[PDB]
Amino acid sequence: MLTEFDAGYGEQPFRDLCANYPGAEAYDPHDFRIEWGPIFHRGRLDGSARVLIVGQDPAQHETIVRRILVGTAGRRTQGFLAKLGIVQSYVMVNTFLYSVYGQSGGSKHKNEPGIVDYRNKWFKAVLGPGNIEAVVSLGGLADEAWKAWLKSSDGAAYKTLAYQHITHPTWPESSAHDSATQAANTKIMLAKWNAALAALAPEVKHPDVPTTLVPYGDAFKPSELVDIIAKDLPAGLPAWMRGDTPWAVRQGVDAAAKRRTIMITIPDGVIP
Amino acid sequence: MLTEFDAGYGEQPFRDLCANYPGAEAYDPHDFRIEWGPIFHRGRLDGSARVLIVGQDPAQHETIVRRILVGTAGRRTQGFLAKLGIVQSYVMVNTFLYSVYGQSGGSKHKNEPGIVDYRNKWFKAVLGPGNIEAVVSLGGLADEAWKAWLKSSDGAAYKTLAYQHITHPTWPESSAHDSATQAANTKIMLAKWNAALAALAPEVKHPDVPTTLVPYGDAFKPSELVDIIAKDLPAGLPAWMRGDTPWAVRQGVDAAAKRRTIMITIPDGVIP
Repeated sequence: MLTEFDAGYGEQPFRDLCANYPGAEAYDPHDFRIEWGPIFHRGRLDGSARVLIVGQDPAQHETIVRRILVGTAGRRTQGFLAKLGIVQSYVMVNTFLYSVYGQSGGSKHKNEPGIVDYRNKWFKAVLGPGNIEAVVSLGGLADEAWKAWLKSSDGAAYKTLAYQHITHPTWPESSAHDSATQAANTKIMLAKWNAALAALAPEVKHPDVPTTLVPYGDAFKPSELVDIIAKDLPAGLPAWMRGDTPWAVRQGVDAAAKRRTIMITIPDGVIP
Repeated sequence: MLTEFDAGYGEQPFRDLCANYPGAEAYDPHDFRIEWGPIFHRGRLDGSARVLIVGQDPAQHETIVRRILVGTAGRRTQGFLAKLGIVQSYVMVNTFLYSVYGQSGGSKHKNEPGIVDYRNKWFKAVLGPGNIEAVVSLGGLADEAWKAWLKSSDGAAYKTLAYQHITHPTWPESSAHDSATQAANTKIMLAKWNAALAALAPEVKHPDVPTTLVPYGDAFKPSELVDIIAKDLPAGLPAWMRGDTPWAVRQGVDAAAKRRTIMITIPDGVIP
């Protein structure tokens, strides 16, 4: 009758990190959705993580769950991990604590010290135990964040750590509206994702499940879209929040109203 | 620049309690909003609590924050506690883990063993350390819950524990639609609240702030509506979620649609 949960941030160094987080002094309040509060991570903070995922920024689903990569990109990222035999032993951190507001380029502030220094504190904490055997970045700003970590004194010890940059999971859908272009761009993505898997598989020596690598084809198969596990979510969150159906969107009559609002709709079938 | 937060349920016995909580077998899925998952408590689980509040059930604000009594009733309860010199040293649990669905009362499934036995486990855990000096129940079902706890084997030790039943904080607005009657019933409520405070003040010997009792008038004063403290909210939740302006409602064209949806709207003034 047991349901697992992520108890979160009671242990040091994470407790102090969560109590002293950067606000408007580091993250521009127009260019970042700092209004929703920071979302810190997803996964293992007990030292059992074997793979580190560096993502870009949280969206509206993360804003309700209070953990990162729990939307469509997370489920695609989960399936990527499953092919390495990694089912629960991961930890995930984002480039930015808050959502980027606008396709106006999120690089504007990519080198702000308040942002970079705090993030590096999180890198140090999760890498500290020395149990991470591989690191994967999602998209370009993620790649630059990891490289900026490596140029720091504490990061220089990790230039040797197995690392792969892959294309951000929702790139096909952000690149185009048309279905035909989306599928072609998906095919391109999965080819690149397969190359990362080939480089990473020999390097993931401690899988949760010993698994022989099955490369992606041209499109995502449903088995390659894996729900976020119960162990990653705060106590008491319902199972549909870690299901396969979208359930949160931003909505408003104009830009200002849309920015102020999140809509949650429980998937059909949960309520009898 | 430090912001306190509630790390939650990492310690035993609360860890096992939250991993093994009652679902549909105890809480009827039509008569309870089990679809949102359980909301367990608000306040101190480290044993430093001096006052226990027993409430009735969570609503849509509690459903987002994942702690109880964070709406209007919560801000009125905080002010009641403040008049005893209690600012953070409280613990709060509800009669039911889930919202009662329907005006057809909470009274219908109140004797469900699955419901009562699990709640009694929470009473046992928070009272365990032995530092609670006073108990306040909000409304009748809470009152029945506390008394039924006392008749249990583990509850019998607490019959001498100072106890007051008080009118549930949102009774005035629930009793009538009109301004004059709501005001008349508010005046009636606060006189009874004054009576409980007088009985409780001598028994709260370790207040957070040593305080001489100042009674309610006829209406709530703005000083008596106290924002929930940051230390009660999960890491990273923005300050407006613990402010004085409502920010969540259920929305739908009919009952079934309204049951499936919660709308969150950030208060005006937070975003520049």
